[PDB]
Amino acid sequence: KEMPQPKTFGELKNLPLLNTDKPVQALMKIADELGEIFKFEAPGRVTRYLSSQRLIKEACDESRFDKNLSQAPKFVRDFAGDGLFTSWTHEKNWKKAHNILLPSFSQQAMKGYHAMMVDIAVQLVQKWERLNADEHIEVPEDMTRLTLDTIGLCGFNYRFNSFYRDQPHPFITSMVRALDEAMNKLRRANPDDPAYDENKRQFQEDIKVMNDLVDKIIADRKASGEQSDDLLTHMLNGKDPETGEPLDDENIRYQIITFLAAGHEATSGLLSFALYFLVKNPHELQKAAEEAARVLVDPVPSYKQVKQLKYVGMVLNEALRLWPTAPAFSLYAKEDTVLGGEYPLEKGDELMVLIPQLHRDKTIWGDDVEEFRPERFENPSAIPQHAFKPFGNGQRACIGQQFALHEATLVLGMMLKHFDFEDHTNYELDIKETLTLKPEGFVVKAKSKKIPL
Ligand code: HEM
Ligand SMILES: NCCc1c[nH]c2ccc(O)cc12
Ligand SMILES: [Mg+2]
Repeated sequence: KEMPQPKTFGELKNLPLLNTDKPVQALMKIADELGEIFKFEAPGRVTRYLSSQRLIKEACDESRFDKNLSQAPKFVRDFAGDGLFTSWTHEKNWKKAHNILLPSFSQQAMKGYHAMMVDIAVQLVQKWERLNADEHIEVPEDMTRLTLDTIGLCGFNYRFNSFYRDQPHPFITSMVRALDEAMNKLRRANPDDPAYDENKRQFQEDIKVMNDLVDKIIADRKASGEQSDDLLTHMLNGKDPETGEPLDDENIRYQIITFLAAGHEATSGLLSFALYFLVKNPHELQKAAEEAARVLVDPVPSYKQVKQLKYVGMVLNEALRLWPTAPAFSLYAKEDTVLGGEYPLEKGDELMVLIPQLHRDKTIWGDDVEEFRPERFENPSAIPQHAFKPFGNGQRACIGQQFALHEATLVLGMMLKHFDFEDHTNYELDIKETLTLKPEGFVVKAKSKKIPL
């Protein structure tokens, strides 16, 4: 076919379509209107947005397509360097670091991070137990406090002490502002305007704040010789089985900045959406709370108890199906190739997988795609290959997936064990877009079940 394309803006082509606070949500509406594929042009560039399982299962063939770094990740590369997320597959440091790090991210490795994840989860539950009668919880704010502190603790045994603050640790402040600079740089008139030189000055300082802290922690760890249960230990001790080389100190720094920058926000938004869906769906909240109570029988949850929260696991997947918090990923064609038997591609052509649309493909999931039904995930095996990709694809898939889901299942499990929730404001979903998705303004009241930690 000749591909559908959304409205244009003279020489700017489709570009001003992404000049909005909600670009992915804009793209979903365009996908609904145009179908499983549309072209998108900007000055100097072109990509094609894929929304069907039919086409995306082809895009996910690693023999034909590789990971593309799109403009946002290209700018995040300014501070995360050749860390795993912002490396190209063909860069030596990508495969090196992937080989070294994969065993530290396995489901088995979650046993060793568990105690540290509990440490922060306990701080979350204690915070809520200590709220007064007419106070409420700011959900994405508390989730992001928890996930930042959890990754800091497991990543490099550093305590950001986010539950002790209204203004985050200076590293967090600089990171979130660096992520913001990378995102705002996408929408800029003439990016070289002298009104942005402050933004530039600020970005360079934020990079410095981040490298100085992480470089110093690596330095102190090497000097102390201490062996902890964190990823920094694993990285200073590890050797690539392939090259036989260890990561160098710079690369280790970039990995740590990556884990923090890439991991915190999608995990925090997953938890937020999942609590949003349960408060809007009381029969499913009861099924999840009933499991938490039947399963988490000890003052603090064990790793094996977390693995047993099946229904919580299914809630988390259904939240990821509706609102995958890292909503898109980009590929390039390794060679000329014909997509779907219909769309000829040239070597280097880019594709964008629009994950929220994939997950609403009625031919896969049925007609009820907007409904929240954890039971869709009751059996792992019934879901067709490439139909559910909130963690992307293949060897460039999320190395943090077992970590995110262990973290999310543990904390959602404890939250449902410890409190009844009330959607006291009848909150209207408002999805804010940064690098990730979250429900902005989502607030609840919790009433303690008065169960000891
Ligand atoms: C629910 C939470 C998460 C979601 C939805 C998510 C999603 C994703 C997706 C879609 C990608 C592929 C990006 C691409 O193709 O360009 C990815 C890659 C990656 N993720 Fe996650 N992620 C999450 C949590 C985490 C956490 C907790 C960590 C680390 C602690 C993490 C670390 C990374 C890294 C390093 C990569 C790059 C992997 C590579 O290419 O070798 N993520 N993630
Ligand atoms: N681990 C995921 C880092 C991340 C944050 N936001 C995202 C948006 C798209 C994507 O492919 C990836 C991301
Ligand atoms: Mg229902």
